[PDB]
Amino acid sequence: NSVSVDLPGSMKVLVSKSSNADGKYDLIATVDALELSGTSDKNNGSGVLEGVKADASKVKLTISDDLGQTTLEVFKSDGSTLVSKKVTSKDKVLGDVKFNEKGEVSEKIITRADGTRLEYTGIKSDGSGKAKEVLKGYVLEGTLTAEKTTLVVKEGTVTLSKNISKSGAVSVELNDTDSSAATKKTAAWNSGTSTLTITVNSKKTKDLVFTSSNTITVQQYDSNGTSLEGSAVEITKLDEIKNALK
Repeated sequence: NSVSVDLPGSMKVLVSKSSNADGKYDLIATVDALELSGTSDKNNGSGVLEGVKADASKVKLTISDDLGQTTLEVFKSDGSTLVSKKVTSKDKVLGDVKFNEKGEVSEKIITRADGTRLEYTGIKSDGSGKAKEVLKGYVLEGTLTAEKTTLVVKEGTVTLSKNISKSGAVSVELNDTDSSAATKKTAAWNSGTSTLTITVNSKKTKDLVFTSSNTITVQQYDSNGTSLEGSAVEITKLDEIKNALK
């Protein structure tokens, strides 16, 4: 009969127990009440399945050879133009992409393995658009260009900018329009530790760490401005980032 195989993207495929005269395996999947079917030259669940939506949209599910990746695509009725593409990679990261009527990317939502998200919307032909980072407890808003995502938090005369390069590298900067050397914040970015050190009046005041866990922590310096004190506190809401910039 058939063997149920577990797939990335919360899907399952049934694969025939044995091959056919061409040596090929039959594949069957149900994706949100839509029946897909296909044939594969592998025996493990990998290969291509196809179906048709009630509105005649073509649907294709492609399972990579090692079962690490799935790609669920919807096309126009002639199968020529993409409508949407959902890719779950072997690190369980999800890419959810919408296309315009010309088959060009117009929206991309990336869901990280921890559930945080990058939301790119209104994407134009130059790769520019609106950007949103959805974190645990708060959201960061900004813009996308082909060079970088820039997310901005403003508090008083201070503007904090989180940059994510097109290659995924994070840098952070801080700009203050405050004129008084007594109150004005400046900041230095340490790329090796993903840490922004803020200074007021030639004394370090706090370290903002932008962690690999997609959180932000804040830790104060002692009143001298030289050593850290206490321990870093994880930001849980947008108000607490704002407080760090006061």
